[PDB]
Amino acid sequence: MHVVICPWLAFGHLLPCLDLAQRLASRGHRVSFVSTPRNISRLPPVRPALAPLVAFVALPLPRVEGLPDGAESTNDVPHDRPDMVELHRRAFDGLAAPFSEFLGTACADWVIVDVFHHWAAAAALEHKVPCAMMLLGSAHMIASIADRRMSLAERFSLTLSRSSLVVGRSCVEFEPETVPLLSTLRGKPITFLGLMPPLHEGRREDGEDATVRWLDAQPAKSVVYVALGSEVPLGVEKVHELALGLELAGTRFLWALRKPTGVSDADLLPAGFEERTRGRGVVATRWVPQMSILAHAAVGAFLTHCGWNSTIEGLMFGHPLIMLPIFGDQGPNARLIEAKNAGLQVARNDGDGSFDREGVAAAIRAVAVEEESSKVFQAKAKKLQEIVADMACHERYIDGFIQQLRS
Ligand SMILES: C=C1C[C@@]23CC[C@H]4[C@@](C)(CCC[C@@]4(C)C(=O)O[C@@H]4O[C@H](CO)[C@@H](O)[C@H](O)[C@H]4O)[C@@H]2CC[C@]1(O[C@@H]1O[C@H](CO[C@@H]2O[C@H](CO)[C@@H](O)[C@H](O)[C@H]2O)[C@@H](O)[C@H](O)[C@H]1O[C@@H]1O[C@H](CO)[C@@H](O)[C@H](O)[C@H]1O)C3
Ligand SMILES: O=c1ccn([C@@H]2O[C@H](COP(=O)(O)OP(=O)(O)O)[C@@H](O)[C@H]2O)c(=O)[nH]1
Repeated sequence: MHVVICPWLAFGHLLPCLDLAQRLASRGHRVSFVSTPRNISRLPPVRPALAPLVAFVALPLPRVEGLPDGAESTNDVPHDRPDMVELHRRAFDGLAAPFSEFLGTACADWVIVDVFHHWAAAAALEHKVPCAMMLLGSAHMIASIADRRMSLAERFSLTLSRSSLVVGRSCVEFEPETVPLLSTLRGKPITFLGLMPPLHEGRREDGEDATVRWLDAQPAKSVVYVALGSEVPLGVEKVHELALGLELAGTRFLWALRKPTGVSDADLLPAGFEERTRGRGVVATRWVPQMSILAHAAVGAFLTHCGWNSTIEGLMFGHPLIMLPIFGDQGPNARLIEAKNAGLQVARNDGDGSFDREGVAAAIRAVAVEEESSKVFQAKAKKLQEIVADMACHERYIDGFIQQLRS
């Protein structure tokens, strides 16, 4: 088959879509990976053996006054500048005509579109190509969308209405409580393509990255890795509470931190924090090799925002989770793993959802420091790792997904 894949302009979408493209090409399918040029330029390289089977189709983002040239992804357009989020949405929707032109002559068997691709779904209908909508999260999250407790909701609803199939990233082995209960979303069949845990070969990072050389100098399971994915906002006041919570709990840490918009370098972290913690902690204000870090012997707990990629990556390497969900599917993901006893959420105010250094330190202590509770979280995370890291199981689910596309 020729499968056209259209990821949302966000690294939590681009990365698993690139892995799915290579899983399809590995089984002898042709893939057109449709995105914007700077986003494509920032992706890990395709395996040389698959080079002719994964075609990158670069559609330039239209120019929108006030949207920087090159600001193509949610990693570039900050959530703390909602006016720019809106300009990026307008630019994204401007891809409609170039995409429809491409699809007309593509000889596509399937279009697989992401959560806001209402125009790509419209093009699939126009060109009589079946359309699958990606909702590459947990079964628990898909259940939440079915029973929740243009606007974003309208963009999603319209994309779903024009699709024939909804694609989740889980399996009955991981969510036996939920997967058997799900049949349809807006009357469209739900299919699960497994957890699709990533591969080092697919995420080609540097094993000589400064963060990995620092981890090399720390003893086994001694380091709390801290990362909140590629896009969620965390304002400077919240950065300081997270910093001081890490300091007070006293563990070694490696922290991949994105800067809030318009915050000075001198203001980013608490006064003297970097000096006081220099001996036990590293803050990297750049993209880090997360797969190399989570695969590293020095990492024990993972302080995660519970993005679905990070949840799967943490558990595939048997890390218990210290969970700080920010938006979207992160709350449901955090509650799902808490219910599996493999991590604990940082306390949040029942009112404004705020956290402080005491809540951060208490969660770190419970998961990573206190002998008895940390031992149990570690054992429970290892039980989940048995399911998450079963690569043969998740490859069988990809085969099943391809059979669904045929049927
Ligand atoms: C009904 C809904 C289900 C929902 C679940 C999460 C989901 C959706 C966003 C669809 C795409 C996948 C996914 C997993 C996601 O987070 O992707 C993720 O979506 C992100 C964008 O959110 C992307 O960037 C990521 O790449 C992507 O993975 C999905 C659709 C909209 C959602 O609800 C809407 O959440 C907005 C959040 O905004 C977000 O709020 C954040 C603060 O919390 C801001 O930082 C952020 O800029 C803003 O977009 C909020 O501002 C609106 O008020 C609210 O809509 C209102 O909901 C009410 C209750 O259901 C209704 O009664 C109202 O009629 C309805 O208008 C949220
Ligand atoms: O410094 C970073 C930050 C993130 N990631 C990767 O970016 C993805 C983040 O996706 P997730 O669903 O966890 O969160 P999102 O960014 O969508 O909020 C994961 O595959 C991470 O491995 C990375 O490699 N380095």
